[PDB]
Amino acid sequence: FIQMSVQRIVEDAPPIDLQAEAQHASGEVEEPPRYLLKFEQIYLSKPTHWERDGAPSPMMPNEARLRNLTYSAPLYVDITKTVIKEGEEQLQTQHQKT
Amino acid sequence: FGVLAKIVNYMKTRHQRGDTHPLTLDEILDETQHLDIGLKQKQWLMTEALVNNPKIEVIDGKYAFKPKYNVR
Amino acid sequence: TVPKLYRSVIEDVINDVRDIFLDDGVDEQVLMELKTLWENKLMGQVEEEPLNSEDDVSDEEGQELFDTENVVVCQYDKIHRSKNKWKFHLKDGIMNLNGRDYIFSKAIGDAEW
Amino acid sequence: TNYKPVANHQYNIEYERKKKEDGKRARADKQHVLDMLFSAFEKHQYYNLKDLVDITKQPVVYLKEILKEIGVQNVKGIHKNTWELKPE
Amino acid sequence: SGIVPQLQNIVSTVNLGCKLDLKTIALRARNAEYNPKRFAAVIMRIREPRTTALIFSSGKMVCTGAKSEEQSRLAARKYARVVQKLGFPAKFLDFKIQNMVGSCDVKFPIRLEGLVLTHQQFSSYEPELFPGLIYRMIKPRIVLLIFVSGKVVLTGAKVRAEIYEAFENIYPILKGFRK
Amino acid sequence: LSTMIGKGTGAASFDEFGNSKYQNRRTMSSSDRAMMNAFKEITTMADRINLPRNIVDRTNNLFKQVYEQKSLKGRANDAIASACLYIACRQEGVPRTFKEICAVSRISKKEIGRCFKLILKALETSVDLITTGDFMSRFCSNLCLPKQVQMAATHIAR
Amino acid sequence: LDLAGPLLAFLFRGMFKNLLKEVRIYAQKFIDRGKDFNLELAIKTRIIS
Amino acid sequence: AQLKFFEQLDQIEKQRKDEQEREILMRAAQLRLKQKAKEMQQQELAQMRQRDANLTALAA
Amino acid sequence: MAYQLYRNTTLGNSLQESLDELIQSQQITPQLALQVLLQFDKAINAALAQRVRNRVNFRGSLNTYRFCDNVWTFVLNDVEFREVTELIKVDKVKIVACD
Repeated sequence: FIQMSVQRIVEDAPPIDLQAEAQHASGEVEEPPRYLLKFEQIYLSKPTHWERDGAPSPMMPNEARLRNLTYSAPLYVDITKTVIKEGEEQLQTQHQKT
Repeated sequence: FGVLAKIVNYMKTRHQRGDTHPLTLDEILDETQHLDIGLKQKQWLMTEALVNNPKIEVIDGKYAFKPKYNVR
Repeated sequence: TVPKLYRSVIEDVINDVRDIFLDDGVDEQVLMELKTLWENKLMGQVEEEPLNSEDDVSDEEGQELFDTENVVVCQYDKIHRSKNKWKFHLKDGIMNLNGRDYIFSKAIGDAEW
Repeated sequence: TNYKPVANHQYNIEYERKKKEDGKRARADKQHVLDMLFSAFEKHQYYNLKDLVDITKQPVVYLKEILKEIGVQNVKGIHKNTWELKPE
Repeated sequence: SGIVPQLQNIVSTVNLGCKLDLKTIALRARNAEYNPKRFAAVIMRIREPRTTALIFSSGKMVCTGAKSEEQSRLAARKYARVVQKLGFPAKFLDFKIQNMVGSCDVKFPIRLEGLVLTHQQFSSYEPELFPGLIYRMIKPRIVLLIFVSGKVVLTGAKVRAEIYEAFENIYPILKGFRK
Repeated sequence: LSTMIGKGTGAASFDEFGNSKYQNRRTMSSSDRAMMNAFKEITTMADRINLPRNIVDRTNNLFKQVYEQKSLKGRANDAIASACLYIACRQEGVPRTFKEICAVSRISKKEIGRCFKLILKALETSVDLITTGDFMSRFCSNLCLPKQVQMAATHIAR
Repeated sequence: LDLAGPLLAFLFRGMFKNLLKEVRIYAQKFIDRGKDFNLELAIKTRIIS
Repeated sequence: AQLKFFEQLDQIEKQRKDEQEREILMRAAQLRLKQKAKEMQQQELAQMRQRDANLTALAA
Repeated sequence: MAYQLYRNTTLGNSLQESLDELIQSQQITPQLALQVLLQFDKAINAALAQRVRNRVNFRGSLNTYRFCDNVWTFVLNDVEFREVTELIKVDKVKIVACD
């Protein structure tokens, strides 16, 4: 599951395509920008518990049993965002380990 | 055509004056700061189209008596 | 330099007015005559309502009436002022200083009030 | 690195800069606004108030007052009750 | 205490009693500016009193920048006279000082932490938002900006007596927290 | 004091063109819907920085008090929620910087601070002044510094 | 026999689809306004967990 | 003047040919109608653009 | 119906005087003269925007300023127009700006 299925589920999902609804009522020759998001390269951290202070710390299983915590691990995905504003330039910013 | 609706508003204020008299288009166009050229002719084609639906009454002869109910 | 820019402007102006001269039906000789003439011409008060208690609280207004001194006409992109000083990002424009004309693209100015 | 502390989000500062540069729409004189409205109506017969505000570039209250002076709202099967720029 | 605050800015509002044409005023006045897209009033400045006034079409004017009450009244009268010279029936009606700002120094560093601890009901110290402590005095409705360097700025006063009284009230308190 | 209806079975539930549940259920009032949306936003913001549920509940109570008090009715909801979250963190003894709250809220730092002042005035309460030791644990852990380094930094700042 | 892996894969399929749906909605609002939405804010972390 | 009337009739033939010689190009991929529509759109801009001229002359 | 800035300069004044002479001679109609002025304004704006690539500087003191309809009317005194190639001194200047 973790090694293959999670990554394959992330990759199988179609890229998100978004555009404005003829904003500004101008000539509107594809003027509304197109935003494209593609998820990639899922990362999992070791099980971690964040305290009331907000300081991350490893979560041992027995501590989870005693304090009624849930044994879970953070899940991170790289996301690539492309902006197409029909300005003849497309910018593909990348967000790492979201 | 928009200037035409503006002329309609002008004659509406003319009714508001109460001095409504049989008029024509040239004097209104002059007093509203507009000229008399073939533009007046195309806008007069539009104006006759208006005379086909002039709920604000614009007749050709002695005219402009808009209000369907009008006594004073 | 500036005269050469002026000649280029002449060419642009004549080219730009040719189409209007065709649209209005006027003969083209008008443009030639215009260029010839243009070149030749160039080369305890409790009751405080009365404000008359103060006088000579203004300055001479004839400067703006005269306008004979040097004049700069341009376009402004940014104009900032911080409590004493006026700052000027004036873009491309023209200047008339001592009759001689100056041409510029970026103009930066600092003045005091 | 996620959710790093930022004083203000980048998109918000860009939007605020654009809005500040544009400024608020100014209340122009009645004559010019009326002339622009009449030309707009000349384009074709029916206008919605939102796009009419965009066309006129006037405050919504002032434009609504001027439009109530001459134009009239008609309830219609297009989508909804909209303004009519014909004075009658 | 031996220290008296000195006024740095005074805000006064006066009604001219007549409607005005902002565009005409902008075109004809000397130092006036009018940007209806930016602000709905006309901003004018006079150097001799060293003040700035905002003039509205309703006939009400606000004068700021004056260091003294007399300077504020004289500047407001000068602005009204300038508008009157432009042909309008400008008058001088219900002139009033809406706000006064004063500044001073206590000449010693202050422990704002102890001050906010002692007067938490009136104090507000947030270094993230603003390094100066904000004190809201009650008996005079004055807001005081107290700084670790000792500078104190008072605002919200209608009369100079309020400024002086507020400083007189705050000085022993600050003396109690001298660093 | 409400209920809601589902699809049920497949027969007369859907009618001429799929009427569904005769309707859509359409429940409640704005004085509760706005508070509900604010609670959802608060939970989202807290989970963004892994805040504990007790701080979330304190934020919810603070927002309820502010919203019913109504001195901040003119301020946009999200700003009130963010300022309430900041105040709850301060009261619980684990303060987050205004920038840290802005990182997880769409509201800018300036608006968050203004709403924070207004909420303090409306509640007639106060928050203890932050100290350098409050942020040492989180800052050092996020920097992955050793415990001795964290102790040294805390001692140096104090 | 469906063990732990396939069952959790089914659930994660559903929840990741929901997460992308929420990102779509949240970003569409801001795009209509013309603001350049932040991806980190769009992601609702609570959904999957 | 009679010759100028004949030239105007020739310009009318030239506009008909241009409008119809391609009311056909559009079909192969109403030209006059499109031109009229384009002319209608400018009117609003022209005046919004134009009265600024009147105030700028007053300003300067 | 344009920006209409350079009309009140040497170039615009010469063009206007020439148009006045032709109008006196009946060679051109006033509508044609106005059209010529409009076309000149367009051409001059484009020419200054495109063919000018020099950066200038100036300093001084300000005595008056005005703003209306996006039109600045600054009035400076004792201005020093400094350029890398030359320096010019002027006792008074009026800067009219638009956008």
